[PDB]
Amino acid sequence: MITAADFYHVMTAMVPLYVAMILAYGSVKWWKIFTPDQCSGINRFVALFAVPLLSFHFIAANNPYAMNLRFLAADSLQKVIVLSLLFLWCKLSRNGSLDWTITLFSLSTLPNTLVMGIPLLKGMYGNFSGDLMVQIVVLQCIIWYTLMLFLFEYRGAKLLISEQFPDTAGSIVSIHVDSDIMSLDGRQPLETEAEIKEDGKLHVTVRRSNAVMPPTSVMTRLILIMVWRKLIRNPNSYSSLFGITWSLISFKWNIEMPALIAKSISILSDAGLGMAMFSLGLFMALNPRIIACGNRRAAFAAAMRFVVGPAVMLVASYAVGLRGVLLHVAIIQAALPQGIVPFVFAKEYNVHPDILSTAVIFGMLIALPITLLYYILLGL
Amino acid sequence: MITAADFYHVMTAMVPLYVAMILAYGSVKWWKIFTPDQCSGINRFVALFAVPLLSFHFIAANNPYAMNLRFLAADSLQKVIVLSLLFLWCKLSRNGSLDWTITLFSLSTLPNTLVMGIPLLKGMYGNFSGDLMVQIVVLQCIIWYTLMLFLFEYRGAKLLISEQFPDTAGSIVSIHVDSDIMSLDGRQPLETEAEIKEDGKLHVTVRRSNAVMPPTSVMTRLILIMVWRKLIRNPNSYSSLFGITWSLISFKWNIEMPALIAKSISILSDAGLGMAMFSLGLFMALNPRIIACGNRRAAFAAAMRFVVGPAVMLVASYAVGLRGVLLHVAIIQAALPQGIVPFVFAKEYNVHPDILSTAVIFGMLIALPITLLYYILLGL
Amino acid sequence: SSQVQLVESGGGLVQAGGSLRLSCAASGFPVNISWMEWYRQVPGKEREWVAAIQSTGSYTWYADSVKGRFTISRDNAKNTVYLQMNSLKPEDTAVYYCRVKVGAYYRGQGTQVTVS
Amino acid sequence: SSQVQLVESGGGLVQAGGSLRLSCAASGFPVNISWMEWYRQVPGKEREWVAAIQSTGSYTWYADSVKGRFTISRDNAKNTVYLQMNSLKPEDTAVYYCRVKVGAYYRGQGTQVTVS
Repeated sequence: MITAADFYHVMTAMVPLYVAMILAYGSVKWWKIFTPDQCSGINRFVALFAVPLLSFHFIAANNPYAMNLRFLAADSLQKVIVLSLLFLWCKLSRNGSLDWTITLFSLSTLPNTLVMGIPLLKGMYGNFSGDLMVQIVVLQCIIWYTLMLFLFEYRGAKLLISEQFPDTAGSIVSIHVDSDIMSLDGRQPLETEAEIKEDGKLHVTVRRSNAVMPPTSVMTRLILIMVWRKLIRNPNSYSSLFGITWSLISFKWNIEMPALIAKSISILSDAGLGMAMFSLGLFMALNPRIIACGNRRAAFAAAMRFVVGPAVMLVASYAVGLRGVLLHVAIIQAALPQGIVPFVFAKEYNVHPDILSTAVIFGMLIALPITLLYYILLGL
Repeated sequence: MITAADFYHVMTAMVPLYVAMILAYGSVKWWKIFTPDQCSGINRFVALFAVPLLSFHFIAANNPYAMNLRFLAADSLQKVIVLSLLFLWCKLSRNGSLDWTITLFSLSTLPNTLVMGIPLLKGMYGNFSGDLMVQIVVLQCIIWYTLMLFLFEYRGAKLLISEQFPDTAGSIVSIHVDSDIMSLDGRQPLETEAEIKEDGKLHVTVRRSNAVMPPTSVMTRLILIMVWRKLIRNPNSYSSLFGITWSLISFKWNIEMPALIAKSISILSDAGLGMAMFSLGLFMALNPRIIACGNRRAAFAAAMRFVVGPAVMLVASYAVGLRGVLLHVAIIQAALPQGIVPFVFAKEYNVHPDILSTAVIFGMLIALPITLLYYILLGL
Repeated sequence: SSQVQLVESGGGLVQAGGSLRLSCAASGFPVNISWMEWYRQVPGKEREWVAAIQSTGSYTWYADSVKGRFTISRDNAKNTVYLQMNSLKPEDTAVYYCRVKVGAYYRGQGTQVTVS
Repeated sequence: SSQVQLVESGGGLVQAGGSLRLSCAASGFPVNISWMEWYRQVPGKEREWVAAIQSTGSYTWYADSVKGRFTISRDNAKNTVYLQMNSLKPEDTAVYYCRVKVGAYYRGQGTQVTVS
């Protein structure tokens, strides 16, 4: 159990991550090295080059034929218990919305396992425990972050039709979107247009301007078009596509990647862990305050993450049948701080961009004294 | 000798470096990912954080009590034969200047050994040959790049006094420079002022404005003040100070650096090799042409480096007494392309900023077919 | 709802240098705001807009080539506007159809605009 | 060269509300360009400039507080300028010394500017 020898292995893994962040926060706030237009070029390098190449490195060295299917089915059961109690609020009550059910699912069930999670668990329980964290990253990239593009695109395509077709929208038979438009929130004018056919059935065409509900076979084609257009423009979907594809070929016929290719990838992916933390300290220096939303809600964004998160996974991991040390890994990976990728979605689409801003930043600062309190209490 | 097995070890070390550069050149020139004000924030991160931490990693793991003193005295003899034939031109002829003797010493004798030199030689001759290249980096950082601050500061402090005191400068007894001014080239107004004492001896004071030669005991205090002020504002002098200081303590009493400190440094210095090459491709996309100075001089900047460089070290390394394989290492480290640090000095002080621009960029592209031609001919 | 309907009339083959009278009889709507338009369509691309009988008749944005020559009526109780052309030039064989705004632009297709 | 020299004269303790006559007799120079100045120096910091007898007398930049009250002469053959004060205010106990320009500003120190 907890000797003082383990407390030094945990600090060797985590103190390097805060040193990279406070030199970035110091650089803009205290010593003014970077202009705010120069910070925008460092965040754009990390988001497009360093982090997509870091997750290719982890996914392509995973063995998909030896995954731990009992550990990995207790994490899929967490996000069904959560997402099914948010369906029973939106339907029995009158004050439930759809903006709040996207926020309360991402503040409960989506932690930061790629950057903080793999170094932390591997220093606490060994090298098997940092291989279980790669298998969770495979499921977040390929399943759970694609159900949250379906929810943001359905939320945007309903604020357009119900706003411009308030008394007529039951007769729309086809919706066509022009290829110049990617996202149909309010950024462009979005001149929509209807063609009345011979029966009285409308034929909607969304154009970009210059200077009841529709049937469920019509809304389901509008969304699949627009989910597709934002999924090929995303760097983190090629990192997941080619990572799983190489991993199925390598571990069946025992093919190693050659040394020209494995060093061409590793020259930029070694820059990935250190500048993912450097870029997160440039974010907290460009916000006006750290607690950005107010004290009433910052105490609510940190109680969904560190209390409701690891309590709905104690129920899910005991029903499947995990015991011993795998139960202790699974309750400590749920108390990690808030991930970064849900913070990118809430900034683009403006759905609480401040509650998800003070959960990434203020969650990193208080996450260690809270993941160390579970580890001294589980191994009691 | 040269089997096809060695040709694959050389390509494994160098093809990763060009992949990181052509994705940066492609990003601004072909696909427009980075604004020119966003490229300025990536070059400033590499110049202040990544590259000073990369050379601390190499210098602090050097053993200063087991240096190769015969190999390291044949490199100090190269830069005496070169620098003494540039003294006999400046003095016998009338068309020799001091602007040309700073350019012709840095285009002959200062290659790029930190970024390209240590991976290349270590893939060609083994692990001892990449340890000899660290000992040369120690001498460039601590000796030869400090004699070239003395020459730029003497060149600037002579274009001020001879221009404003053309008929009187033999009577100056003291020169004082105000602490607001760092470099006395033309950037600020530089109001100079003289105090006539009781004998007729002037007492010069350089102020910053709003809205014959002096005796050699006076010019030698003006320069040492101003060499000092640009040496404490430089990140690459703390990398060399603390690197050599730890290295003398570690290798005498056999003290290893602890694991908290060695991983706090290594989180940003792993980003150093890959983004030193990414930042050099952003430079070649912001210049208008690659061959920036014209074809008459670009053929002269590439003949001083790849012909006169390795021919004045064949003479220096045969007189000291190197033979065999150390003679082959020492003629292949002189044919490396132009270093980056002399390109920073020529841009600040404007002394041929284009001949040293088309030797860093166009030298990287043609340096492999030229260091591979020496290796197939030396091991013949 | 009653199957919201647009009907258009006034097409024909006439001689160059005459006058035509188009119509746009809207029916079966919610509260209709006046932004009713007309625009041309050749078989080629890059179409252009013609007239406007917008909010209260304060400004009627005409095209640059037909400035001060087209009379556009309005009758809010009848809910039908008229596009009266005058001195028909031969380059008027496009397709003219109205674009009434009830928040989203509705239109039809049915005209026979041609001239010799 | 002959040991280039500046001499200054005209200092004294006088009564407030009079007139004084300073001088700046330059000697032993190359070709002297006229940018000759005068400025004040209290024992405190943040000094300010007073007069100018610059290139050809087209514009003489005076201070904001002594506009149109100080007479400044010029004699290029004699190479000596005069600063004539009028209606001496009591806040004139600073140090006045000239700043002739031959490319680099030369000056001396020797005055006794004070007033009651």
